[PDB]
Amino acid sequence: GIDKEAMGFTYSGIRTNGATSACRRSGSSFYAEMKWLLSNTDNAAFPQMTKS
Amino acid sequence: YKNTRKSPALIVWGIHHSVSTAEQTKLYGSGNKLVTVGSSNYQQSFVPSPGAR
Amino acid sequence: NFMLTQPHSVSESPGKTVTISCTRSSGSIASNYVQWYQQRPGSSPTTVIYEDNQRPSGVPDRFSGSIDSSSNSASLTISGLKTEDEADYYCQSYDSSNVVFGGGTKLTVLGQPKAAPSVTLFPPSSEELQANKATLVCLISDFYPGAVTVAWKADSSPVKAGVETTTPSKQSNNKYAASSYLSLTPEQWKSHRSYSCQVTHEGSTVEKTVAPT
Amino acid sequence: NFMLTQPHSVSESPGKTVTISCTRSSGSIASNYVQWYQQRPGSSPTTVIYEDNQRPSGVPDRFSGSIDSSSNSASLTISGLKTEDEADYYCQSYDSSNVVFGGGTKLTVLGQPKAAPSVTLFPPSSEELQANKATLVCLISDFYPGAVTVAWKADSSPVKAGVETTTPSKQSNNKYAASSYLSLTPEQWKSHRSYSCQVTHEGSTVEKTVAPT
Repeated sequence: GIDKEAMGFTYSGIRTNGATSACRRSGSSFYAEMKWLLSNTDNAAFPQMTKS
Repeated sequence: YKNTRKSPALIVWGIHHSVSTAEQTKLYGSGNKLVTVGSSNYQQSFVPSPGAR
Repeated sequence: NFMLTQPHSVSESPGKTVTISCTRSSGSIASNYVQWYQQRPGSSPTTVIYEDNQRPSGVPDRFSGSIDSSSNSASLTISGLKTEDEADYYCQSYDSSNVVFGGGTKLTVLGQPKAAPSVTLFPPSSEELQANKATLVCLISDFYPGAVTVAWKADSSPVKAGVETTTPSKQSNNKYAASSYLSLTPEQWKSHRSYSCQVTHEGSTVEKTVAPT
Repeated sequence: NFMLTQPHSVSESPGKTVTISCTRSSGSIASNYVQWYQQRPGSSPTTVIYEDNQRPSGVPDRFSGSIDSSSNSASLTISGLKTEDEADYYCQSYDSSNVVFGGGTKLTVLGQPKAAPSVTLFPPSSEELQANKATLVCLISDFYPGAVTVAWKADSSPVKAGVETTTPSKQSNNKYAASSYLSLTPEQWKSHRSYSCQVTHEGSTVEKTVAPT
């Protein structure tokens, strides 16, 4: 069996709520354990990031 | 390089992945970087992947 | 949510080259695809541009869409205008679950020189005031291209309350004429000193004003 | 190694936009990273740019870095100047094991109209010529902004040895003053044809000359 633990990643200035109706949890959702990172709705540009 | 000897030659080389494109452009110049390697048997090409490790 | 903004009328001569712009108020225009639809008069729309530059099957390659991140606007550029290109043009974009349509652009191919409107504003008839009713009539006539921005102003201030404005119609002399009606109550009529009818044509405004007595 | 060259004086009005350039004598400018430090008077320097364009957290977005490989220059740029941006700006770059510092640039936000300096040049007194000494006094008053460059010339030729130049300090009337004293010996004083004090302010030069007797 597998025991899960948060990795504590914090994102600023981008969209982290990507989803689709293919992973349908009563609505357009996404993988429970992942985050579909998108560009900021304001400025369409994804900055270079470093998460550790 | 031509292997003039009777035994196969162990050729080794490195591809540098700079910390950032800024660093890459400062060292090896701007523009898309590309390294190719070829022989009769072996062929393979390499492009640097700059980023933080 | 946001909204898209188009110009009311884009005008050019046959064979020339027009660009209809479509500015997005909130959020990048580049964060989603922008479509252009074409509504020829009295008929259902068709698409001319999708995914901001792609043309479907059967659209003349004169039609070219683009995107400008600096102005935060789209663009529909038509080369070599043909008289079959006179129609209404709506851009379209999209947000989380909401599809936003542009205001609409009246593309006019010039077949005669540009004419400025001839405005006349009638105050309510005193006969009407006997019926406890007030009706102001702003009559516009003899302009080309046909596209008008009627703005009613009670004494200094915009009043869009009771206004009902007809869509322009081709006059007998191949020009365009339209009407406006600000329906009121005799109290509001006798309240303010002046009631104006502002017509805007080619960014050039004319004001006709009436007053009680 | 190499040397970096920034202007001594830069000035502009609040809200306007300045650029401070930094030119490298030898070696390309894009062969290593360039910094921009700022030193508000009475405080340690702080770094407003690194890696030629990067703002530290807490540096207003009006600061930008740049690299022009054609002119071999790196250029700071400040948008919408504030009054707190008034400081000295040093550029910095790097070689084999050598850290090169620019000369420094005085950035003045104009709070009053510019005023060319007033130069008054005195010869050595005959009494000091009896002490077997000789001293030239170049007094510079009533200039704004507070940046000058003092150059001495021995009869047609730069003389840098023996010169002592003051840092400009504010007078009573919110204008700056400075002094410059060239040390000499009476044998060199009677030797040449003339002596000059050249004060450079905002790209204009005011030259004054003196002579023996």
